[PDB]
Amino acid sequence: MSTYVPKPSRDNVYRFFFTEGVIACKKDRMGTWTGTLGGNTFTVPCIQVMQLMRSLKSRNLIKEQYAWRHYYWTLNDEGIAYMRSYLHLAP
Amino acid sequence: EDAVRIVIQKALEANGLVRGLSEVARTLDCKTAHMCILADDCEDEEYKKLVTALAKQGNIDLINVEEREKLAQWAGLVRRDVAGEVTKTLKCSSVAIRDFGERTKALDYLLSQLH
Amino acid sequence: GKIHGSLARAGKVKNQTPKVAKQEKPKQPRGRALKRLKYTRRFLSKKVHMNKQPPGKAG
Amino acid sequence: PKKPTHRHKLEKMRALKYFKVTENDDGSYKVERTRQDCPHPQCGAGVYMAQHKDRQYHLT
Amino acid sequence: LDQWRSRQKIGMGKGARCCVICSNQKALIRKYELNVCRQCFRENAEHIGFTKLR
Amino acid sequence: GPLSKKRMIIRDGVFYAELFEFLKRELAEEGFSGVSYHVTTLRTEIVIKATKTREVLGVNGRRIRELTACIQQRFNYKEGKLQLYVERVEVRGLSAMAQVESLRFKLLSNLQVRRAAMGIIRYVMESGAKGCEVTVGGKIKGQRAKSMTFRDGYMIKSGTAHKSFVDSACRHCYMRAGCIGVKVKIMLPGDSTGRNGPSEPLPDVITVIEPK
RNA sequence: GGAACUUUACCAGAUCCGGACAGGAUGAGGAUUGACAGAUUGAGUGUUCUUUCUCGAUUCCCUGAAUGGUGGUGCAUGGCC
Ligand SMILES: [Mg+2]
Ligand SMILES: [Mg+2]
Repeated sequence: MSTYVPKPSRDNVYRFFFTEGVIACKKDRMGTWTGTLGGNTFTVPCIQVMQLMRSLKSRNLIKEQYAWRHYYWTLNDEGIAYMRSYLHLAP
Repeated sequence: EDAVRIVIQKALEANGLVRGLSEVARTLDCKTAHMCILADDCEDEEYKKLVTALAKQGNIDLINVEEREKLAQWAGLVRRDVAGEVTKTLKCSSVAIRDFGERTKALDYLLSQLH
Repeated sequence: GKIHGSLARAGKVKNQTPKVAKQEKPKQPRGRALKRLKYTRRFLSKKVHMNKQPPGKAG
Repeated sequence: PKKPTHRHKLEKMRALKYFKVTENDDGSYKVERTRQDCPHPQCGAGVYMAQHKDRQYHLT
Repeated sequence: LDQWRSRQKIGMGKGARCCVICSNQKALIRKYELNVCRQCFRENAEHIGFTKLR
Repeated sequence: GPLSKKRMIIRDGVFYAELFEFLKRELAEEGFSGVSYHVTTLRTEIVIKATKTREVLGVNGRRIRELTACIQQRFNYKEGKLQLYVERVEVRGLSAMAQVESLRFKLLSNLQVRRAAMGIIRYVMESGAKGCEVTVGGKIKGQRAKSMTFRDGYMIKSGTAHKSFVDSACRHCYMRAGCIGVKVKIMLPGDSTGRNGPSEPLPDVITVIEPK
């Protein structure tokens, strides 16, 4: 699809990624990604989750390891402190 | 104008702010935005005040502040350094809110404000 | 053919060398004070590699 | 034979899309609109149609 | 325009299939619906459980 | 509907094969040494074997917490279904998978190739191993690649019994000039309980017993 | 390696960025996304030109870079054979 990520998706992915701490996303560039805030209703495409995390890792906020066909991204100590400012939360 | 500063950074926390020409002009036609602010000074389109029509016709609250450039310096719509101050400021003339709230919005009901 | 060099190819590499210029580099001391500069670095400031190079494409 | 342009979006010069006359607003009227919506496809709230020789536009 | 991967949307062919370890679509083992590439399987036969007895 | 028993042994093998690759990449500098997973109702166990249990666990379990939910979000487990543990290897000198990852770091920290490899074999053979063999292959000396092997003790290689007695692991070392591969083979001594090594003796050792 | 498309690496064209992140000039008084009808086109392909609405900071324009490649070198290598 498009790596042009809409703003209601980006904060919705970041709401999951601060809560669970990790996102595992398949390398399939025609398939979706599904995450859960209780409702399991994201249906974000996998093309956009790669673009969101490639912007994060270039700002050295996440730690990326890649298995067979899945990414695994984790927040850092600077990354959690950065993610709290975007979601405007108390420490 | 200083109590307007606190109520809009509570608005950018969630969710939910509309800024500018804008679809703010569209949501006041829908009357969905609960409260707005805009320029008091005259600018482009002679300060046409269609927002002053679209608020009161839709029974929406309206607040005027004189400085239309550097309207929301707290909201950070202008470039940062991040060492020093902000650079040359864009318009950000009219701001429509449908948001929280809960701290100084009780103070925003003073001066018998449009109701 | 058998021969691949010619008298017409004289000075081929020296003409196409990219012609870098030397940099500014203020003068070192001369004479007895240069021996003082040699001695202080190789003895007073502690195999001993006199020209160790930073890592390149060999590792 | 000739390279195409790689179109950028045109600026509307201080108006994306616009309302109607009598900006005095002396407690009698809301301002009228200058196009329609034809709703539920898909939103219809702030969706305003194009002129395009007065035809139509999104979509909805 | 989103004609973008319209041939890869329909999934009938040798391009729709893929090595699940090694991301290649050449010479994959589809017996027992295994879907691992030929070369990327011999590295992983012991962890799947296959051992060469004979 | 259910898959056949032939179709479920496949997906249970590809589960363990993928789980093994993820933890081999993550926990390389934590001294990772294997997985065993136990599945039942109400919970799926995963026990991780390591040499550095203060590091594969976080400060409050932070590292295994992230490492838990990476397995949960991938394999679509639900809350309560997936629990992970860390056990440590008791010896560290009989685990060929741990020693090769350390030998990977001895080269990547720009130490000498032969000094690093004999540091393994001294540490492996003092830890009760019957034998060890380290092979470093790559551009060791210069432009053209060499191969060196370093050896001590016993080493069984031709049997099919060497799967029971010899522990092996091969990793890659990404040098600045190229790629070096290291191999570490350790012949397991003893441990009739199966702590590290088989119960039965070697297939050709007869060991006649003495009469009373 | 029993290739109709895909596979695919080749040839004639056409899109898309999947050029992250920095630094600098446009920027909410709009950075930009997308598209109906026509013309363009192999294409009821908005690729583009006309037309005007949508998207609402995700982008775009320069500079520095980086990531992709079934590009090269198996006579720089690892691994396997
Ligand atoms: Mg089948
Ligand atoms: Mg624990």
